[PDB]
Amino acid sequence: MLQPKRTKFRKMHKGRNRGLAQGTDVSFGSFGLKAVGRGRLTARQIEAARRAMTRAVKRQGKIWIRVFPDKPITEKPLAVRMGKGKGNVEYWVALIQPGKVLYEMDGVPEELAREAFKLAAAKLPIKTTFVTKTVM
Amino acid sequence: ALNLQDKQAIVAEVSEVAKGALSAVVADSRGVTVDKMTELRKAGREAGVYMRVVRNTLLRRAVEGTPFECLKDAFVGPTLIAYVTEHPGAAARLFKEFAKANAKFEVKAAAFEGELIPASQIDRL
Amino acid sequence: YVKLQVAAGMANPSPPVGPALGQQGVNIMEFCKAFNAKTDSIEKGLPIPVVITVYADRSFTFVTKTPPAAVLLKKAAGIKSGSGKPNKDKVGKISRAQLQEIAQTKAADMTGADIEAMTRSIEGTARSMGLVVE
Amino acid sequence: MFTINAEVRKEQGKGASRRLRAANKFPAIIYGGKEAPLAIELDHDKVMNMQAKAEFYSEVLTIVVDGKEIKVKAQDVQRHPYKPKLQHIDFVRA
Amino acid sequence: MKVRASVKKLCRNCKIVKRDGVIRVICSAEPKHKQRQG
RNA sequence: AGCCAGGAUGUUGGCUUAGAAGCAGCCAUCAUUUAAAGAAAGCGUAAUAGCUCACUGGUCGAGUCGGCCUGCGCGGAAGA
Ligand SMILES: [Mg+2]
Ligand SMILES: [Mg+2]
Ligand SMILES: [Mg+2]
Ligand SMILES: [Mg+2]
Ligand SMILES: [Mg+2]
Ligand SMILES: [Zn+2]
Repeated sequence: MLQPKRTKFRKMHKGRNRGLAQGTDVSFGSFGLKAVGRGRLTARQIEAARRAMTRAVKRQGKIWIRVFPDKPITEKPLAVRMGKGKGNVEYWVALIQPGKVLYEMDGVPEELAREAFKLAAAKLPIKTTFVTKTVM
Repeated sequence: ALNLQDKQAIVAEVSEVAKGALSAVVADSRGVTVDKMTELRKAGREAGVYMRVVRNTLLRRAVEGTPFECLKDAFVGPTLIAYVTEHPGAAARLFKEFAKANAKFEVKAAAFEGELIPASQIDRL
Repeated sequence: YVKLQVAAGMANPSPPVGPALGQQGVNIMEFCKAFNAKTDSIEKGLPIPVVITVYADRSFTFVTKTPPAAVLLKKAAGIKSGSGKPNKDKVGKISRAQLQEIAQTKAADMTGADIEAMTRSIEGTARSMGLVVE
Repeated sequence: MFTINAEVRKEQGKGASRRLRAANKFPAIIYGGKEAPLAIELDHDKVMNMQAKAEFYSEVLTIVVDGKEIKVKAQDVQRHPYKPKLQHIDFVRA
Repeated sequence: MKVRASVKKLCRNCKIVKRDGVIRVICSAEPKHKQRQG
């Protein structure tokens, strides 16, 4: 499962997730899964979806994952008052804004890829689409 | 299915074996297995004959290429064509013994001399 | 109207012959001994297809065909088993003289126009069991 | 040979462009060579079906503006982030 | 009659028909394939 | 779209298995006659047979097929 090996800082500001994405284009494979919706992906989710589309191709071709879950998220446990310090880091997320390209792939027919990214998409919280690489 | 270019190529093929074939009989092929018809392709290749199942509005434009123009009314209903390119006859004898032995189909109206010979009178050929 | 592939000088086992041709109303031992007396001329270790033509009166006429392209390229490539993975693994070589011999046997059995047609179909059963044409 | 039809734009900037895009056109520019750069608009649909063919990128096109043909080549394209649409195009006089 | 929010054609013989403002799947082949949305 | 006809040969392709014969699995997946017929899409047999499908010819006689972008709706939707 994805997670930064070592970070400068342990915990992080909530932030706001705004604007549009960079890397909206297919820079590697022939096909892509683009994020139309807007939100956080947990590491776990990235894992599931990758495993699904890997299943689909019967371990053929090649896959890239263009998003990494670098932002730490925190939670206080149950029966806990406010304050008394910042919550511990439960999991990681990646912040996704509409237009980003999470998954790339090639070495497979169009049809098969449509189906793979579909079955991977089912495991994702954000509304997603299928893009094809364009020259220029 | 067939592209417009395909059908063009085939009007050309059947027209090219048309201008070059002495006798041409048109028949019903219906109700017959690929076994008995592979048998009329063996007795067809052995008798010097050209055996084909071709579309009817395609055979109107292939027959418009003369002098088979009197067969265009034998093109309503299933259509198989025997062109004897080498020899005349040997089609009209083989189709009637095929149609009497199988007890299927017809052998309806044929073409020789530029003329249509009716169902009972292809006993000429 | 049933079709069998039965070893050359052999007949009347229970699992291969008795049930499959005998539940159709056909004599088992008349077929057995008339087919082993007709096919006693087929080489030892060649299954020969026999087409059993059965009638409403239970007396039959059979057309014994020639040993298969598969089994005739089994004996003419010298082999026993063809490839368990055809054209991946090549288990023997049949020269084009043996493709024309097996397609003259199969000229007695085929739909081919010329010996070219039948030798190209036995070419196909030569590539289907993995046997090289040399 | 692709033929694009275009009018010069009378305004510029974010407002003009967003209105232009609402109205199903989009802005483009033609620069390069000796002359001054020309700000034009295009019909979105037309050009979206033309750039649908890779030839569009590697070929010399003809843009008719005010009856006047400029011969150009496709230089660069901004696309809308998640939609199948064209935000803007650079043409260099060819 | 499986009853759920996601209904499909689970073979070639399945048919999508909307009765009384309800989406349905009727099969010729397979009684297991009859579906109601809801 | 629907109705009539065919959907064949080598062949039961090899391997394997008690049997694999299109249709347990593994592999090749060629060629013939062909209008058309995949070493067969599903059901079937102990394995076969058998019933359809892909595909074609006949009939019919003018539109038809599924993607895109969107507007407004449908289901999803159970509480004192
Ligand atoms: Mg940034
Ligand atoms: Mg403003
Ligand atoms: Mg029709
Ligand atoms: Mg509702
Ligand atoms: Mg309720
Ligand atoms: Zn069904």
